[PDB]
Amino acid sequence: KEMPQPKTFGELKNLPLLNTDKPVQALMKIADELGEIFKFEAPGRVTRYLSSQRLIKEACDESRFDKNLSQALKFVRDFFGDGLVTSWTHEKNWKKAHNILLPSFSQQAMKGYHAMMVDIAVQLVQKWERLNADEHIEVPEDMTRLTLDTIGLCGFNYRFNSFYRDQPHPFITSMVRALDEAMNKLQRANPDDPAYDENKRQFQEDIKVMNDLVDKIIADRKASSDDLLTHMLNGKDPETGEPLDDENIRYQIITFLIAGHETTSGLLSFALYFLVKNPHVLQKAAEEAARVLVDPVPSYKQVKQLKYVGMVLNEALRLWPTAPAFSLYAKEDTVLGGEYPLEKGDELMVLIPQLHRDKTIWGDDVEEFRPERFENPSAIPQHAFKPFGNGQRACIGQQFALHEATLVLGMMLKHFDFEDHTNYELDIKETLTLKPEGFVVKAKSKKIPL
Ligand code: HEM
Ligand SMILES: COc1ccc2nc(SCc3ncc(C)c(OC)c3C)[nH]c2c1
Repeated sequence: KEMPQPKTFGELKNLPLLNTDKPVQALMKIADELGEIFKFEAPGRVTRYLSSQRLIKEACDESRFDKNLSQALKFVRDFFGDGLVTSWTHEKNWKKAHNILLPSFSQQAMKGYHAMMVDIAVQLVQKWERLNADEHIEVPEDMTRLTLDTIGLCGFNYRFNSFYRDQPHPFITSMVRALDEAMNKLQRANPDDPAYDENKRQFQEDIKVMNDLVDKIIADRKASSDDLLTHMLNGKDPETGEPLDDENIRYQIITFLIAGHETTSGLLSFALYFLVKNPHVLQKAAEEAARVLVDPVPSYKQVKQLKYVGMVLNEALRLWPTAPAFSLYAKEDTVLGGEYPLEKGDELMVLIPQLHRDKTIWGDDVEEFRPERFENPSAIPQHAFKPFGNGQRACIGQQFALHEATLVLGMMLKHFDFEDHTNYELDIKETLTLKPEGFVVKAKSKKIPL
């Protein structure tokens, strides 16, 4: 078959279609019009957008396709380096860091992180317990305070103290602006035009703010734990026996500070959004939290018991996966779906929110929020649900994210009743990652002691 392709702009091919603040949402509307696969061309490059489980299940065969750096990831690599997110599977520092840092996500490590996650969660709850009755909550802003602080503490034994700040933390502000710039660069035909000189200076300034904080964290540890930073500094790869060098360490710290909170803030924000928009689901979730979290602070085992909360989080990741794309390349010539021949090196993009709206998998109710879809993972076809990527390049933090989000959402639902007081209209801000923008609620304390 000849694959469909959205509208073109002469020598610019499809590139001007990314001239939007909301490119993933634009691509989804394209996929709506064109179907399970379309070509996307730009000067000097081509990729193919996949949206069906039918095709994506083939793309997830690691014998045929390896992780690719998308254009977006290539631009992020300017500050993520060859850390785990942005390294090719075949670069020595991928498997070496993977082997050295994977012990930081063992169940043993997770049990040990639990107390420090509670420390941040309690801070969130006390903030909300302390608001006057006229006040409201800025949801993605507070979920970023929580999630940044959690990775800072658990990962690095470092306190960002975001709840002691009325503006976002400076690290956040620079992070957002760096991700924004990377996103905006996707549409630039002439990236070296002098009209982009200020963007470039701004980008280098934001990358410096981030690296200055890495330096503080590294200096704090040298002056001072068994955590992610301990493994980075002292850990030895069993295969090669070497430790990470200093350059890679720095890339890994910035990688983990960003990738280990931004998307979890998004998830928590979407989940609360869907709960306030779906009162019967909120009741059921709140019923579980009340039944399970019987102690003044949750235990590790209790968070593991919050099954339905877990399902709410998975359903929120189904509709709005917060890292909404990943990319693959063909390891050899191969044919996709019996219909689309690919050559070695051809690029694919998995459009995750559109995969997760495949009516052949989920049914016709795909836009509805129904956590019960997730009651039994065996009843879901292979590769239908991919918010955490695929295979040996899958998200290393998945359990850390989901434990944190399940603990915090559980406490939220135990401690407060929530009101969508403004009848908020979903507005999804894109910074490569996805988050509701301007989402606000009021929270009425149930007055249960902490
Ligand atoms: C809901 C939250 C999260 C989502 C939706 C998310 C999603 C993803 C996805 C889609 C990938 C694959 C990227 C690709 O194939 O190019 C990825 C990889 C990665 N994630 Fe996550 N993630 C989350 C949370 C976390 C957290 C909390 C951490 C750290 C504690 C983390 C660390 C990483 C790392 C290091 C990789 C690269 C792994 C490798 O290739 O070796 N993520 N994640
Ligand atoms: C058109 O090209 C695009 C557009 C938006 C996109 N958003 C993404 S999200 C890709 C991604 N995945 C995983 C992690 C861990 C990560 O760092 C937090 C990022 C940026 N990729 C895109 C590619």
